[PDB]
Amino acid sequence: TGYDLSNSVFSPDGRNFQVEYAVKAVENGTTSIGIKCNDGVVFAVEKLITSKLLVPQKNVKIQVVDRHIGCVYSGLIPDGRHLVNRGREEAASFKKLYKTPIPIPAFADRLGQYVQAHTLYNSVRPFGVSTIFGGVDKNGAHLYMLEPSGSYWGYKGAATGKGRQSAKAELEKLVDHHPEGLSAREAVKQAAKIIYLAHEDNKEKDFELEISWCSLSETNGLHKFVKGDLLQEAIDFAQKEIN
Amino acid sequence: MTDRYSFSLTTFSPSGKLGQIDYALTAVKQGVTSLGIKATNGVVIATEKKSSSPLAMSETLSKVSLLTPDIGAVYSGMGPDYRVLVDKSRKVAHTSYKRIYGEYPPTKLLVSEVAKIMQEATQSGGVRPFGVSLLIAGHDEFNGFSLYQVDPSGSYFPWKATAIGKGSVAAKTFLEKRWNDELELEDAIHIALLTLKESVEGEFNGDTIELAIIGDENPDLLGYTGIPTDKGPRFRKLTSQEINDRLEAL
Amino acid sequence: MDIILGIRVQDSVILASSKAVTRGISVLKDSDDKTRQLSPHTLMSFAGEAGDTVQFAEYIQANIQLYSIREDYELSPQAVSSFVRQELAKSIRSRRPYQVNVLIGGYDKKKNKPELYQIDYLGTKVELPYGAHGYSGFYTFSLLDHHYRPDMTTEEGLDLLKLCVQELEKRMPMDFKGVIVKIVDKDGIRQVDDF
Amino acid sequence: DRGVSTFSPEGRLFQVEYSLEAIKLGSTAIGIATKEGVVLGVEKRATSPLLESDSIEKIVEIDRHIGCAMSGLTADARSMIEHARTAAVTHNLYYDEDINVESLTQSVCDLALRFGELMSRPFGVALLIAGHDADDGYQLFHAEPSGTFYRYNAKAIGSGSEGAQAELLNEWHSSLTLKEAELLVLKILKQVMEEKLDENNAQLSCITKQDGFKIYDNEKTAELIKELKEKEAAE
Amino acid sequence: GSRRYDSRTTIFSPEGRLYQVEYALESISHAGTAIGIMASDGIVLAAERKVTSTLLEQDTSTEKLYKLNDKIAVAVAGLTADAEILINTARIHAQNYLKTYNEDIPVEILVRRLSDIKQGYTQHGGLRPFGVSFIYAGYDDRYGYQLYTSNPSGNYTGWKAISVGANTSAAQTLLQMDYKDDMKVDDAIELALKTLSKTTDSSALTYDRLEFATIRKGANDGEVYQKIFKPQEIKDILVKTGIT
Amino acid sequence: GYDRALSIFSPDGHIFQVEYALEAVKRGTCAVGVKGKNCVVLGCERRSTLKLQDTRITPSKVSKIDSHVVLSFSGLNADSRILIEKARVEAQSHRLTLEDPVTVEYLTRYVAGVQQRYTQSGGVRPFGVSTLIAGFDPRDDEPKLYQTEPSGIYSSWSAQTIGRNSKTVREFLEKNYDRKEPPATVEECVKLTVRSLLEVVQTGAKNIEITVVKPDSDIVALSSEEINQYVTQIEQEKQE
Amino acid sequence: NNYDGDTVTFSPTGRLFQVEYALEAIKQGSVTVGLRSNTHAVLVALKRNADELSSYQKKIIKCDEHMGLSLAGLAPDARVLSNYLRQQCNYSSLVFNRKLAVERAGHLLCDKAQKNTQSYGGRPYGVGLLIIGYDKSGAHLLEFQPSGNVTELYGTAIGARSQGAKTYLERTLDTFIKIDGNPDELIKAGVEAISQSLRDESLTVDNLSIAIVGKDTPFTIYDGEAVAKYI
Amino acid sequence: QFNPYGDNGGTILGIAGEDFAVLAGDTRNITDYSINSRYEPKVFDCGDNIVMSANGFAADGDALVKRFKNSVKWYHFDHNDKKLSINSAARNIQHLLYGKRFFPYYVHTII
Amino acid sequence: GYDRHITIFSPEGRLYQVEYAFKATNQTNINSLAVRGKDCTVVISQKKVPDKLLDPTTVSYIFCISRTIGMVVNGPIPDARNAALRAKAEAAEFRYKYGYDMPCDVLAKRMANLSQIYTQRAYMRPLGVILTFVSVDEELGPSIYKTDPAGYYVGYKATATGPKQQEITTNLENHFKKSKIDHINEESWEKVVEFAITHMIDALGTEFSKNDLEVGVATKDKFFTLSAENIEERLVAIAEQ
Ligand SMILES: [Mg+2]
Repeated sequence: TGYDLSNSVFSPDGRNFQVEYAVKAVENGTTSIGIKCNDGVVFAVEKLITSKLLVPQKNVKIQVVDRHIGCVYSGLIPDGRHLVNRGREEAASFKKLYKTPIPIPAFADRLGQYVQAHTLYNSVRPFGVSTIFGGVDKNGAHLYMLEPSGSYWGYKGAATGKGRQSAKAELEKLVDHHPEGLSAREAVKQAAKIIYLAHEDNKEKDFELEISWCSLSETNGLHKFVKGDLLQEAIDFAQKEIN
Repeated sequence: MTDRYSFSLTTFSPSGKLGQIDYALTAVKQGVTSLGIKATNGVVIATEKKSSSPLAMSETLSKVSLLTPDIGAVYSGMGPDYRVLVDKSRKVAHTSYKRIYGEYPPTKLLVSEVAKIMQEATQSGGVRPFGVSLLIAGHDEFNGFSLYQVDPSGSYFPWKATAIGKGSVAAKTFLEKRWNDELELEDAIHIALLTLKESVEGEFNGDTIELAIIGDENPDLLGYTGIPTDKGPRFRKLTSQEINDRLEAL
Repeated sequence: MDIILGIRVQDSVILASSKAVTRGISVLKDSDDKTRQLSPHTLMSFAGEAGDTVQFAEYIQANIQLYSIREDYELSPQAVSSFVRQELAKSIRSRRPYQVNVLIGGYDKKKNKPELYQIDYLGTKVELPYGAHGYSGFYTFSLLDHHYRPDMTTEEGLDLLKLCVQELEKRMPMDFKGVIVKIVDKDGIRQVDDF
Repeated sequence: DRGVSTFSPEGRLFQVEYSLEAIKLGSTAIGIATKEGVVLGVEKRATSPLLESDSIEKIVEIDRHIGCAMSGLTADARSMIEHARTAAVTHNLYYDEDINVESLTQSVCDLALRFGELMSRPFGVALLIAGHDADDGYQLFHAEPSGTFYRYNAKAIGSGSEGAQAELLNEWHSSLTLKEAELLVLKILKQVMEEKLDENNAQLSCITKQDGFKIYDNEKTAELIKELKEKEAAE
Repeated sequence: GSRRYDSRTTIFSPEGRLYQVEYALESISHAGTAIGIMASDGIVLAAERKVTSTLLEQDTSTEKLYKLNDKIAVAVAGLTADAEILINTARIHAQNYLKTYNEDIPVEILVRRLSDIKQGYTQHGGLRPFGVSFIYAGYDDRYGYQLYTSNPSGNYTGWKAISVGANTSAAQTLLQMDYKDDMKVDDAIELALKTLSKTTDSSALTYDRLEFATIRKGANDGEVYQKIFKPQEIKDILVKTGIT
Repeated sequence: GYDRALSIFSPDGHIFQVEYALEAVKRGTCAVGVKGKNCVVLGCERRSTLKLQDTRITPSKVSKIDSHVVLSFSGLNADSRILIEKARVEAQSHRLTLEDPVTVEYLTRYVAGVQQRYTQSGGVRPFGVSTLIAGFDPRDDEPKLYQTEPSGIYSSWSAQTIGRNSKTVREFLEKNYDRKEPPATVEECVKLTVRSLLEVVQTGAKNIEITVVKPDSDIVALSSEEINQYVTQIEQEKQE
Repeated sequence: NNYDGDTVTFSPTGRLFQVEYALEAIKQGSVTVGLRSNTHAVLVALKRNADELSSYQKKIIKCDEHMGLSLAGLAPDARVLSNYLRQQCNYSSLVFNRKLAVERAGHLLCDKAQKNTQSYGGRPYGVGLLIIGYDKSGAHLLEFQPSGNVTELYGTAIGARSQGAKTYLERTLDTFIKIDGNPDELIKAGVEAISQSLRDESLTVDNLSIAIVGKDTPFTIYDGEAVAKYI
Repeated sequence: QFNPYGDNGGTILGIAGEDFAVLAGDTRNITDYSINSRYEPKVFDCGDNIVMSANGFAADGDALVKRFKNSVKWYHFDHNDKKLSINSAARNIQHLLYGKRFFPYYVHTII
Repeated sequence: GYDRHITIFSPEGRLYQVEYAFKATNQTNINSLAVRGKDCTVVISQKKVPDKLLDPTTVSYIFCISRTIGMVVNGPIPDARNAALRAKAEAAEFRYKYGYDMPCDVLAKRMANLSQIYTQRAYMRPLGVILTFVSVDEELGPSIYKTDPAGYYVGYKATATGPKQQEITTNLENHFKKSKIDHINEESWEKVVEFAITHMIDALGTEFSKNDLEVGVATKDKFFTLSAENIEERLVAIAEQ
């Protein structure tokens, strides 16, 4: 034994235990999700209200990269911010050299390679976050989810955090019941419901819902936060479904 | 990141042993047998092509490698370590000699350079020693024909004939009985084939045996004519057919 | 600075160096000693660009004194001259070269022989019976070529040196304010206080 | 082994806490601040009688208006003093004025936590920095290897510190004269020292606005010791 | 991180010894014996090759005696590969000195330089020391014939006669017994071979198990000659001295 | 580069690498320094375990740093060379920039500073060496004797000893050296230095080295016979 | 246990112990309170002395005319982080002629602290910070943890016994948020909040430290007889 | 070839009274024969009761004033809000100017 | 026992971290196969999409390294993509420096050398992947070259990689023992793909739908991957005889 004391060490199984321990920090975090719709993507996250002293709507969790990509994550929040900062550098250099905004699959690999690099040495620690991200490019909508190992795939729907099992089941129903697809406005409503349903794993404290979206028709392919009436409408739809 | 292993990974133990070098020699002991014999008019180096799978094309894996036109090398131990050492040996023959003196290095000095590289992997920070022993055969104008062994420590010794790897102890005894100072190159090849048969289990033919010589200049392998002083390489790898012809007179 | 002369006789080396320091319009000093003792039996005189001369001489002095302490041994005049040459040869391909010419007068205690070395700022070294830098040789060498003998005494060397200085004082346009003369022999280095 | 910059479960840096133990083994140093000046005193503690005690230099000038006393691994103090002197002189060069005592102290304390895997370990010495400036008058600071510095009306460091500090607790008041402070340092040093206090194994110094930092002669201190003996015998 | 795997090669023990230096000296005690003897008219270097084979090409082989320049040679005891690294550095230093001063490097200055390199590996860098002990045989016009030794600590000392490698305790006692100050080279040749013959772990001392060298002013007039003995020449001197 | 912190504090506030460096000094051959009224004498022990030594060429224990200052030591011999070289370079550097040779105190302060630096720099171990530095300041006739140790602390001494069995010879010096009246002549100072080593040395043959330093760069090492005459006279007075 | 030797090692449950130990240093520190209305933001800090001869350690540091913080934990680490904030505020003013937003200042502190939690050789910061400020979006209060987590709040407290002050602010939330255009009453609420964390000792004239920033109020620190009015 | 310097004209005047001081300057900014601005302030309040003007090349002038204002700010941070005296400000400005000795601020400064 | 944590020798002369990297190679539970035709080189690999929430078009272990070279990977996707990016960069740099397309065997050697370095240098870990490079080389013709975490590489007539490599290997061995030639004697690549799929079905004993497989084909001057509908056409032809 001792194989789990140092990053980048293969165990006799062929496993990197330090990466597996980073996953535990992710599983301890709040629930975040992503839904791929007809012409875009929707992101939503659970924000635990630890105290009344928290200013509502101020501690924003979802982050924009460039102007067309949204990122949300569960686990160690600072680690997620570090990853998004790198992502913003990657996107800037891509656009600098190639002019066009970075495609989503291209952006996915940039984050992937960077996270994977933090599994190669014992002088660094793996990322304690799973990141759900995506947006709209020239080939349409793309949704990705990236793990501490550096592993990522494309998704129809994605979920991570403490209430991921509940969320996944809800996402799987939507895929089955809508083979033709889901509209952007429908996806916002559904995203609100799923976070509310996933909040049962974090039922002790009450929470605040935060939603964002990129859609070709609804936001011109730019990342925007869901605010005001459209947010309230989604909260009402969600509250109606849990009762 | 940064390489933060700036300290030695090979150190002296209380008994005065350098553990990592001893363990590297143990890896060499597990390796497939290779040998070398020096004749009056040439040198021969040989080994078994232990194919990992019959679907594998063992001709694409070269255990016997040309270092310079007059110098060749074979190994026992870890193949990948050997391959990178061959790359470094080929380059250092140019950078530290041919680009300075306009000619290829003599065998003993190229051996000295390879030895230095292997020594440094035994003292430098954050590295392990090379897990190979090399046999280097060559010719040069002023020293004539020569054969050298290089070990993981970086130590090297000249031999009349020797063997390394799996069945080296038995092979060296076999060579002691047969070797004399009047051997012609064909006699040395014959003795090499006889010696190598003892350590080989399965098939023993031109396709499973790799054999090369340092002998006469080969003007047919030079690739050009017109310069009298340039007469071609002395290193030549024997073909599958050439080996089989000498296995009938075995 | 200006005039530096050297002559190797039977048993000693004599170095003569001008006393004037001129900064353009005015003569700022008339008693300047353009020499440094490198070791008990080795003396170096110098001339060239202002500042660089003293900086180079003191740098050499420090290095030879360091060697003397480390080994408890005095380097031969030949060895010191080779060290100085290399430093100047290194300097000539630097970002800003030392613009300094030197004479090295030493008595070799092993061979019991005086030795005079002439080195210019490029690192051009020659061993000579007599030497100079700048225009000094143009006025003095014809006298030295005539009168010089290898078996001359120190007193005869000083007399031949006086004749050289007199010719310089006659035909040179610049007033170099006389010379300080120093003798290097088996007993070490001493200054002739009346010249 | 373990990192040099490692936290303990209590939230303290192991190496910093261990260096504080080295300072406890050091010879005693005492400082007392008054409205007439600040006094600095030290125990020399020679290891042998053949050691010439006037070569023991545990009180040091940083500038004309700032002095300093040390306790612990005194060799470690040399680079700290060098930095302090450089900082004091550099500020005068940049600003044509004296540097504030607090600012000088802060500059020294910035070096403290510059260790890791920069220097390989914290300093094993504590400093009493005393001085005067126009803004805050006479001041005494205690600079630790943690990077923390406290201002004090009076302070003792080294092996006899907690016994001395309790004594300083009772004796200090805001109306002390310079002469009263001198005797008080001598009295408390005499209390905590192993050997009998005299002018050769103890040293006094002060900083005043008029005369600046001054290390006392052995003849001057000898008189103050005789004055102390007589006034203690007076009741 | 990486600290976990660091052996810390440059630390004191509680007794104030350098672990790695001590262990390197233990390694050297198993190496073939090398002996140096200084006489009034020259120096002898004799050394034993380690358990050889009949198929080893002796006439082109060198593991013990190395030329540093025309005036200085070394006998090696320890890791041969480590020795060649230092030997090449010493050869360069000698040439650097010759280029700078236009005089051959004095023996001690070369010895001090190599010894300082060894010292550095014991104080900084975190690398293992060189497992090598040298005997330096040389001549210069200041001190004449000189013998020095250096070991992995970087400490060096001067000697009239000295041994390194295996059985140095036994060898040094034998040398201390028969050595005299007015001794000559031909006598020193005999002493060196007799000492090796008694201290060797082999059954008998033969030409194929030896390396031999002399530094003589037996060079025509006011100069010095180095002679690395050939296999046949070692065979002859063994017969002359009556060992075979 | 190798950055590992080798010298660190322990829970009891000790730096073991520095303390273990002192143990290397304890193992080294004995060195002693005594200052008279107009001189300083440095005595050194030579262990007689090594005969067949060539004494002409073997590194001597006392080293000139400049023409007016000397340095002796106890501990690792190889380590001492690095300190001696640095001290010699600094001595010439001082002459070059200040146009005056180093004071004995300045040279001591420099060497002690180097030793301290090697106790809180990454990737290095402390010097296993203590030094005795003696001489006379330029244009000064007052004798100077200083001591340094691995930690980097230094101080001035009327008389001092370092190395193996230094506890014994310090005992001797503490009862035999009077401060009110130091050895008035060279003879008296050398005699007291040889006497102090005879408490520890063994045979008074080639085991004792003596170096006398007088004002104005007057430094000389005594020969075997000269020292042997002191050894003879001391024991003939002792037979009583 | 086996996983607390350095900051580069996760535990089997995904915890970072060196960061948690750094968090523990804050809990040992002296109590400090932060609270705000819509016009002003206030810091209140209980200063700690070594003994009766010593001074009381300063707790509040000014970063700009419109921003500053209070500390709890390792004071030298607060000096490093506050220096960094001073520089960043300064870069914003010099390059963009723009006062640094308090929210953006929190993001910068988070990222600086994060780098010390993912690399070998370094250590986490051992201090907690309460940042107040007034920018283009009004009054703000931030809480910084050396884990990297920065949070915007109406009110909070950190240090030893900070839970008492935090509960009081949670009750008073609806009252003190409405204290607009009255600096004295907002400070009173802060002094009353920090009083819920005192035991054995009370607020004296050299014990108490108060800072305020607002609409037409530069960041100013009150110490000594300037806080006697609030005792 | 690129010329990194220019001339923006302008004239400034400082006079010290017994218990007061004035620093005056015209508000015209020019290049060659053209007027850039009829009102471009050139004399600045730098805090701590100090006024400053760096006349000549306006880019260098603005840069210097900006850096001095910054130096006043950091003097307060580093030295417990101590007032920067006029003599201390003067010595500080010398170092700001001499820092670019070999690529100078092309201005004539008065405080 | 720190000789098991970093790449230094054990007392038996073994490198345990290298051996454990070979074990990580089978973590995906996917088998791949490569064969050579007259004019082409075909590589097939199992495709498993266990989650319904996944976009199946993004799940792939076959990579287009250059126009001529394809690469299939056996091992975790992060290490796979690490190797893929590096191989692409190396191939592009080669063309820029030396003026011709990097050969398949030369790229294999280069990646094998990089892998060797990770087995000798302590700070770098081995990648837990086996890399099979395929092309139709302009000099050597159809080519299969495979690299592993030990830094070993060799050319192949055909090859197989994964948990059930032995079953596939023996099946291929038996076919080439019959035919007595080093390749599939077939004109079109379509039929060579059909051969590859058929012999994988025989060896594993499992049937495949269009979504269960992943196919890469190398011809002269291009490497390409087949779509699900192209694979379906292949499966139909296999079933109809
Ligand atoms: Mg590795």
